[PDB]
Amino acid sequence: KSVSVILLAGMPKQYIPLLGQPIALYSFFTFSRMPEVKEIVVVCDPFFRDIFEEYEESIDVDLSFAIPGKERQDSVYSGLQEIDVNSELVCIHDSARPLVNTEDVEKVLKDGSAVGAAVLGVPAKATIKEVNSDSLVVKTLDRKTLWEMQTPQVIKPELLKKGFELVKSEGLAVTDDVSIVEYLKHPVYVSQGSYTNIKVTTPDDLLLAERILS
Amino acid sequence: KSVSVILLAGMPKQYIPLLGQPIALYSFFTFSRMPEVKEIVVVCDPFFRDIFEEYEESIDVDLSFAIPGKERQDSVYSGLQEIDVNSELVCIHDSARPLVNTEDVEKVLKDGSAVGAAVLGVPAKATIKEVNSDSLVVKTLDRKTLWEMQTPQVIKPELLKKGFELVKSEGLAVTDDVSIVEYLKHPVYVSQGSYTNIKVTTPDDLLLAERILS
Ligand SMILES: [K+]
Ligand SMILES: [K+]
Ligand SMILES: [K+]
Ligand SMILES: [K+]
Repeated sequence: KSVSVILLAGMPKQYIPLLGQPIALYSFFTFSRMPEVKEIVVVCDPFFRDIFEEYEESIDVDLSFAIPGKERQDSVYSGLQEIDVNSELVCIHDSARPLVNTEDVEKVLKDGSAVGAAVLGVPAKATIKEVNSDSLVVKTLDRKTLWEMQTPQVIKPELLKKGFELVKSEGLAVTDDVSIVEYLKHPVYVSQGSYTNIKVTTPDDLLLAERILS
Repeated sequence: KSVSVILLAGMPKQYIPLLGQPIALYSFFTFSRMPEVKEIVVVCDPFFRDIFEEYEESIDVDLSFAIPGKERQDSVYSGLQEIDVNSELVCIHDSARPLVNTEDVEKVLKDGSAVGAAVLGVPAKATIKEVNSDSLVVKTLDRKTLWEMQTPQVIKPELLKKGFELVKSEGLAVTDDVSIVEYLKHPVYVSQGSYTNIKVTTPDDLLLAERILS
């Protein structure tokens, strides 16, 4: 249908098995089962293409591949160059987050469609404080006001392309995909997600993934 | 010598054994071994007093007890009423953080002594963003600028007492001990600590504690 997924996956921690399946395939299959998703552009080294290639005939999406870049936004840009010319949303996901819920992907897809840009997030749990160059607390930031960003980050393609034109033209710096949209003064909605949508990096995260998958 | 510790410890997660020792005793012993610490005022239900009471003769501090309160700042206030009348610093610690390093306690003690108030913190790892009442990103907060707060929080007693007088007189709200000091417009130094100084709440944290203790 209308959404193009850019799956970022470029032994690497995202191919470490979780219940004997590479971590990257969990989110991959989650997107493939959703009626809204037309295609998945996978961003990975050609070494690991086989891992996704095996299931092309089963899954109900058109599959594509793109070459990774030196940095995270370079990979997204490479991914972006492959999508259907009529895709209505780009859904950018980090494969190191295997536990993303179908329900939460649906939510951020809807919010992305309504607002133009949206990202899954959860309230920042820890007491965070603003600190200046002299290591002094500037103020305690309001606890309602702070949110941890996860993925997917969902952005209209025209918006993302226009955003990439600005970044390149003025050598601008980027954290995440929605930071690109922030430069445009176009709104970014934070869709409330789940604390379970963790990023798996350490062995303690890997064990955590299993305990949630139970 | 000059520091009074207020240990907050009021089956509760802080008495769950870590390598067969209740989590609360780890930090307790760490403070007891430091020449700067004169006394430890433990804040716990009288049920659990025995857990600390057993080691009174071994440890080189004067031990004290205080009754917990309905909220976290009520317990700190109860703890505060017991300290030596000549203590130069109050070192407030959450017993659910057993892995605090001697070296990091030394650092925050020094910074507390120099500034009047100090707290151990580490750079906030996740991409945090400011979000308004309409769930829209206000701005992406600078990555140098955000820090997670741990404990100890170290405060001069006169400062803390004066801070408690303000909070009570104007029914003011509090997150942490240093937020009390922030109301006073007195500076709070953030002493750079260690990511290992985690708070143990879940079984995955408990497993994490063990893996660091190795
Ligand atoms: K589909
Ligand atoms: K992590
Ligand atoms: K001592
Ligand atoms: K936790």
